[PDB]
Amino acid sequence: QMTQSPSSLSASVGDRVTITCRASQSVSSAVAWYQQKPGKAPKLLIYSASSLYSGVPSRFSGSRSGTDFTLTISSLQPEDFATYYCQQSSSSLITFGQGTKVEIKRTVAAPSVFIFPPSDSQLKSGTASVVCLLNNFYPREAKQWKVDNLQSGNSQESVTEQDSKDSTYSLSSTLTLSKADYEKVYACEVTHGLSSPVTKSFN
Amino acid sequence: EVQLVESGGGLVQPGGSLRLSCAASGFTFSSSSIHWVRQAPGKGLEWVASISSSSGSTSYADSVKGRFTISADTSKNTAYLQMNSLRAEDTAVYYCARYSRYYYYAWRVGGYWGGLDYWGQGTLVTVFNQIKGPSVFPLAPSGGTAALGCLVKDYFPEPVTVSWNSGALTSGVHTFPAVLQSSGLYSLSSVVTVPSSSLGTQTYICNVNHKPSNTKVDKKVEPK
Amino acid sequence: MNKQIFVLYFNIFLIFLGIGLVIPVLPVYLKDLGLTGSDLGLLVAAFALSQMIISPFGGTLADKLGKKLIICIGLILFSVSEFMFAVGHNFSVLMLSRVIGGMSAGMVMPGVTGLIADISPSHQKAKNFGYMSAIINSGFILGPGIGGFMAEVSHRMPFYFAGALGILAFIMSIVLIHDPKKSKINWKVFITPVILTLVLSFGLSAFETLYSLYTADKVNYSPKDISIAITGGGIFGALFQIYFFDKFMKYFSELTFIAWSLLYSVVVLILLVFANDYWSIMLISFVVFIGFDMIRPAITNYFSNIAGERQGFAGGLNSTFTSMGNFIGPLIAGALFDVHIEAPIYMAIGVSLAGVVIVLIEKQHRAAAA
Repeated sequence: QMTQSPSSLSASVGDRVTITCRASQSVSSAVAWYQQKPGKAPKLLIYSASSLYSGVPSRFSGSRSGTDFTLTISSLQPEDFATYYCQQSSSSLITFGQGTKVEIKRTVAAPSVFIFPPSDSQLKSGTASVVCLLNNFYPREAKQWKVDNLQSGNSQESVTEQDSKDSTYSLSSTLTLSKADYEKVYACEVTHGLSSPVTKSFN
Repeated sequence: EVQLVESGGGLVQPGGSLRLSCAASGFTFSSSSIHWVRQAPGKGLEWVASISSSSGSTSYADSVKGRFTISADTSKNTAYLQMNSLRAEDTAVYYCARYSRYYYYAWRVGGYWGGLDYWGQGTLVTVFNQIKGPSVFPLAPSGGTAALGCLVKDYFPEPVTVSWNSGALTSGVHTFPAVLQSSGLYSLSSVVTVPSSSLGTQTYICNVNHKPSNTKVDKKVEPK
Repeated sequence: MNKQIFVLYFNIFLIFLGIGLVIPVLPVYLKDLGLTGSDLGLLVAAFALSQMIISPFGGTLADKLGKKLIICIGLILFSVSEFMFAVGHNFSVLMLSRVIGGMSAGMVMPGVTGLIADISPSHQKAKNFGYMSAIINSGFILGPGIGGFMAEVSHRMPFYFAGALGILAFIMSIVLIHDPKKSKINWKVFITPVILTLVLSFGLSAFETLYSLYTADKVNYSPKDISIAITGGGIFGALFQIYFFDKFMKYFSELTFIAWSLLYSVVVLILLVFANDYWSIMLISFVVFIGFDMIRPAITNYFSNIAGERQGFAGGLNSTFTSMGNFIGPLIAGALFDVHIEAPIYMAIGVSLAGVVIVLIEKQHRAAAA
């Protein structure tokens, strides 16, 4: 409900992070800060304090700069990798921030590309779904489906969250086709992490 | 010290009404209010409603005004959110939270600290009721380690659980978040890796549960 | 007297500086110790409750065993509490520190008030009490400023500094306060001043504590604007407390002056409600606290006058009910403020009118008696 910058950032343990929340210009009250980890309720991280008192150095410090607010984490401890929200109150309503996610950095990893043919029951179902998967790669940014040597629009991409103890991602790209189109080789190319794009093919 | 417990969430019809309850206990030296905040799956936090413990004054979001009504009864210190004419964008996890403000007098200066101090566990509310069962297709694995998995398709709504060997195998299992297809139905896949030498040692089973349909299926994954 | 009165003023300044020292560093303590909001509310309540309970007994003991001894013990307690907060890494240690600080305040304030009343010539008491109120306000102002300035190295340095200052004040009081030369019970003369101070505190702390929130939510006041308004109001109030309060005391009586100050306060508060401009709010804020700033020394003087040889007891009663009002005011005010932005000003106007009624009733009773 309020703009937060960045939408998502990655940093290493011990680094200093700043999250900027763009607050309302109709009120000048302070902003509260909340922290949420996956699968659990949000937790109040910083109270909304009096306008006279904001700026005392601390591990989690709130600072008002003009109309914007800033949450600063001086030391990135391992257990404060979560999503951060800013909240502003008014006469009667409450506005939340868009949300900034903080992720843990690590060394660049390569994905284990796999391709899967449609199953027999899938063939009998009347539609063919072919999935290409990338496993255990850290840099989330990864890019295609080729049929007999390039289509777009008819594909679905799902990426997992960061691993709890490994800190890598998994990506699944599913291409769905009708039987007339499917029966008439297949391959998926991944661009990453990798010196050259990796193509996995089947027939 | 204070505890907030949500109840009353579940499957509802796209147009029906549903009542959420927040039971609150505990005392604090603060001015307090009870708020409702929803989180759509994969989305952020959205404030929906609020009511004051003393001199109960309500407040609602613009996107929820008219359809929702918040109330409280102080006999058992309970709050209620009654939502009517539920629409597509009303499927979310709803938390009840306690806004607390503490005061410290010092002349014309002095501190106050306010925020949503305490939160509930949250209750899921799914508005769509076009319930249909899922379809499960195996992924044939056939190096040092291969991968195999389940593909669940055309299920709705989207509470779905995927497990391997009834939860015995919990290493190297990635269940991708559900996605919406062009037909208005959900599809996901779950992939687990296994060393190629272990492919024939033990057959792999895949348990797929769709709670709204009460559909529990087991699919065996074997190499082609 | 100019050396005894100075050390008494320093003691009262130290107490009220220690009161406000904790505001800038409370969230840091909460995060460092992993304390909940219930803990924050308890930490706020403990000091006020301890002062409420201790103040009348502290004043009675000052009357009985001598004021200098009670003041010195209160300074010892102040130093102990400040050091306990400086080194406290547990919630129980922090709560004990707050309790000891409240007890120290309830011992020091009644004793200092009683001693300043005792060592003052009859024609100088009002001036001394106006000076005392100005000193109390200055301590309130300077508390958070020093607390936030000295928290840039550590959030515990302010309390080490405050404990050291308490040690110095105790030594100065032992050396400089003269040892006593030599040496009512009716609960009917104290009813009207305690009711007046309680009602006025309850309604005025409501407006004082929520002033910044109200100005931010009404006219969009940046922190520097709120600082400007607060400093202007404080300057005007101090100027009236130091220079004009005693002149008003010779001309008028205590009750007549209190009634006129309350009527002025009502008028200016009403003018503040109907103001929505930036400069209008600033100009009204500059002068909206003058009558309230002069009511406190007037109530202290009234307590002193109606008492006999129980000046310490009068100081203790004043402390107890002032702190009770100052604690209960903002809690109700914020709840009402959640439903309307003008609620704290309405409470201030209501308690001002009630105080006018109480003062008039007591004046009529006095006239009927004579």
